[PDB]
Amino acid sequence: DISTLPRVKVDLVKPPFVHAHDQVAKTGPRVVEFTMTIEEKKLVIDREGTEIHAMTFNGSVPGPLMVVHENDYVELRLINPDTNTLLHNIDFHAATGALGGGALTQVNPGEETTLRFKATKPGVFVYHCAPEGMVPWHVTSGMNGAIMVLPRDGLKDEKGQPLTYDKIYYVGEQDFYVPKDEAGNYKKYETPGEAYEDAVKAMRTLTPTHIVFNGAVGALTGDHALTAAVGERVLVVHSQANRDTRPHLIGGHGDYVWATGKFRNPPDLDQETWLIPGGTAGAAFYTFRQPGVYAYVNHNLIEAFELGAAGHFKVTGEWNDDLMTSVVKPASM
Amino acid sequence: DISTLPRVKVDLVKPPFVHAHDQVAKTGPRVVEFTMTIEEKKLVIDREGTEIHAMTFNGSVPGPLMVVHENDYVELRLINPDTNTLLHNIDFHAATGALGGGALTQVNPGEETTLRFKATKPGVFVYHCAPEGMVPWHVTSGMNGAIMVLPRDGLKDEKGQPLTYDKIYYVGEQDFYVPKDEAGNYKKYETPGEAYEDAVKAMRTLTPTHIVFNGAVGALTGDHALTAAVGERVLVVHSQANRDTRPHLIGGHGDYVWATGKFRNPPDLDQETWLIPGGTAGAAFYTFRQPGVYAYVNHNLIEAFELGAAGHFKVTGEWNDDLMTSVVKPASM
Amino acid sequence: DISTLPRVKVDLVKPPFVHAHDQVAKTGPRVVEFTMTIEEKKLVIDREGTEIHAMTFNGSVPGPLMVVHENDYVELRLINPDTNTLLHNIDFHAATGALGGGALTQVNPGEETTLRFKATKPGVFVYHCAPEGMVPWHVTSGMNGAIMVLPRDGLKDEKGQPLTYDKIYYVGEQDFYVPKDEAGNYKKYETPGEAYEDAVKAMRTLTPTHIVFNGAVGALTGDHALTAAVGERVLVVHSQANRDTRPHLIGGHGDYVWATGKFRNPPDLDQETWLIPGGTAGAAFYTFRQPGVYAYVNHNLIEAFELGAAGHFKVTGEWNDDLMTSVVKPASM
Ligand SMILES: O=N[O-]
Ligand SMILES: O=N[O-]
Ligand SMILES: O=N[O-]
Ligand SMILES: [Cu+2]
Ligand SMILES: [Cu+2]
Ligand SMILES: [Cu+2]
Ligand SMILES: [Cu+2]
Ligand SMILES: [Cu+2]
Ligand SMILES: [Cu+2]
Repeated sequence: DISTLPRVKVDLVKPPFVHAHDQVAKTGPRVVEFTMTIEEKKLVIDREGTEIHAMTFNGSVPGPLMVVHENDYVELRLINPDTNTLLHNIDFHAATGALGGGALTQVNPGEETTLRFKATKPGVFVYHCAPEGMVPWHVTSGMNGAIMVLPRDGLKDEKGQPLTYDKIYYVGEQDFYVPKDEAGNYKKYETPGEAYEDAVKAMRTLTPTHIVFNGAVGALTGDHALTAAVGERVLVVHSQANRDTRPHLIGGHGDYVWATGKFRNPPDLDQETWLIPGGTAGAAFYTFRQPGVYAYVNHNLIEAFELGAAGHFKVTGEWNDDLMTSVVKPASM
Repeated sequence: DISTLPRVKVDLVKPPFVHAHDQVAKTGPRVVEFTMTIEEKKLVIDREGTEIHAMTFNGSVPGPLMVVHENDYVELRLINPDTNTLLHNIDFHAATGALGGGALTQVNPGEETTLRFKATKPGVFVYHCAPEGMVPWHVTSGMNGAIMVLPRDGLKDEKGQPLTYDKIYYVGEQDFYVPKDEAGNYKKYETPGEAYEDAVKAMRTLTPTHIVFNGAVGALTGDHALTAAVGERVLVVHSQANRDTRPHLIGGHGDYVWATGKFRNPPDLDQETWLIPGGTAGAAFYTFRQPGVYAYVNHNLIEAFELGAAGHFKVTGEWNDDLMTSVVKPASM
Repeated sequence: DISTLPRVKVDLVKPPFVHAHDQVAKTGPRVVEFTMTIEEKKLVIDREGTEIHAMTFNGSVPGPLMVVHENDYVELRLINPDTNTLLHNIDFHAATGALGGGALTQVNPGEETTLRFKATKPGVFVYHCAPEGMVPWHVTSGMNGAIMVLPRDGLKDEKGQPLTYDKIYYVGEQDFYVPKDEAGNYKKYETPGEAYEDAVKAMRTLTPTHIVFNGAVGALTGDHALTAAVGERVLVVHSQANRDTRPHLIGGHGDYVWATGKFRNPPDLDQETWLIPGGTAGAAFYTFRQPGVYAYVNHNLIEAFELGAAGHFKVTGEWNDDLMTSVVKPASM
């Protein structure tokens, strides 16, 4: 009887950070309450100043990472303020029935809804908006995020021993399809209805104009670089709601990787690069062994370094010359 | 001595249905006899009325699913009627030697051939036409299907316990490359030889114009939606002979998935989405838990909802409010 | 203390051949010394005579396969002769720290450097040039190879029993992006700086003009076809530093496949086709069972047979009619 269960209210945080949680469940099953407010907003996505009309959960691209345990109930209050112009909904890949919730959560501007589902399968999962007839337009406008459903006894390695992270980040990767004119310059639009046919035409090229982490070129760099210390265990959750990606930590590895995100399966070990299919979340566990700057990319390097799918880690600590050293520094002889 | 084995004649059915078979082999090894007749035919592939010259096994795109057991012999009589114009052949990814049979099955119009091979490896496998010098043109004209080679003791889970399906469907996914003029409209052609250079040019874009299930936009919808009941175990075999896909059951999961189709490997559990590489068949097992309409898609949602890679299930039964419920229906407050 | 270890000098060979090594380590850990000389050179990559300015390690596309054992130290002397025009460096996906070595190996023309790293994880791994701000341009000019790090006790199957190859080949697959004019013809350039913006524009299409094995259309065919005998065990290492591929042995299988290349994981069995993500090396083990010609392809068949990603094996020995036979040869009746 769900009314006899504890309720716990979660207050979400902006990606790539993740709201506080316990790896190992410290209670029995709970109804875990979340609220998200849909926000249609202009976003500048590149260094050139290209501005799109983003469709967001909670103001961000991606939407925030939600975290529960297996056989908790997720109860989401989804708000679509009357400041928005479009109908929206939500499909959880973690959920069972009604198109993952999309059939039950259609909210016009000025409406709200509350959906509850049981998180019966452990893993990281995509969630995304999916309004009938307009699904890829919403998703590729940034209206997607992820949910992690931890096993109640936390993560385990390929032999059944615990894997405990010290830090977790969520990297949402977004393919955008900004319409172009015949000369190649990005077009802009005065209403969503006036944009729609050209959005469809741009999507049908299957060629993104931009592929970004955390909503913009360079978002996870500089003052917003990811951080870690030597010897810290870091879980990077990575989602792509629409298109394949191939994550890679430049200078590191995925020590344990669930490339298709589902924790009942043993992880793949020692990965250089892995394939997260479009429509999937994956998760990589790494223990840092060297300080300095790392890049974290989609290893189609064009997608990374020309189209935006690249972020950085700044790692503190001592350098290990046993693991790597310059024997003879670059010089002319 | 193969002449001392039983022979069994199979009569194929049109996808997405699958001819009758036993999961667990009820006989010893057999020579399993199949006949397919090649048919070149016009097909309308979209809602707009776009008509292509399809190249088919047995009249359908995809070709029918053939089913045998491990260490049976497949004996295929391949007929190319003199009503056809082209040379064709067949390559089984399940077979060993002679380019999978393609070197031994070259049939001009008005010829036939009979190939026999031993099905030594269990799995779902692509079969496709592959005439030297014209391979992607035949494949991307729809001239491909799949063959399932069941283990003699049926399917097993990741712990070695039986998995038995109640229903099986075969979803063939086809990338088409309909040539376009400079303005973007589809071109048509008076002979295959007059089409060939423009077919090659369209293919070399690597950008399909259409990506469809069972030969056409909307083929697995309406009166041809897939069906199941709550609690039924369903195996969906999915092939893509030329290009990657990423299947997803909207509202469900792949409870057990052989993403690259080979049953000696333990399945992946609880998948949201999985990657079937171009040139591969995969298979997903699911137990339905909720009634209603599901969509089954390639989760590049552009490929799904703009280019055609989407079908539906209609599922009967009782709704489980424990698994999902609307707590507060969409309303303004 | 690394100075107390044996040093062993390796003399590399041109792909697809692989320098001599022991599967099972016949010594303790060693410092394994390699030297590579960077060569910028013109290469003709297709049958039409299309000439690009390639950027190579040791004169070849791909660069040579390096082979060590787990917990050996790789010591690479990288030479950039003053006959070259560009700055280059090297990133090993096998290494830990400093962007895989790229931060420590920046060599202008007329410089050299020596990098040492510990090969702490067993697998096949990409190595590639990666100069800050110019990474995909160098990689997609051919400046990439692979390194195999064998377990000290050699390869093992999914049950822990030895897998020993008789022969090994390295197939480097290269996506090129030759700039095109408005009419579709390839452009040429008088200096690297004059080429750069058009190289970036061509890359941003995400549509390769050519996809080749061993540096050119048809490179692994004819007098340079791969060879084997019936009953020989063959390991094919396959890399793709920038873009996904889907290898397939036409007429065979991958009996044991590490699709993402890391030997601590059990291999996938009986694969028809597998996905090697861009930025990864994979490895397939097969025992040949039939003589004759095989094709080895990227099973996007357009990429294979139109864009160049296809090679051949010539296999000697006796034909097995139990495994495959023509029962009735193609004829009219
Ligand atoms: O290894 N850096 O792509
Ligand atoms: O979850 N529907 O793409
Ligand atoms: O099976 N040949 O693509
Ligand atoms: Cu929306
Ligand atoms: Cu979805
Ligand atoms: Cu054909
Ligand atoms: Cu094939
Ligand atoms: Cu370089
Ligand atoms: Cu790299």
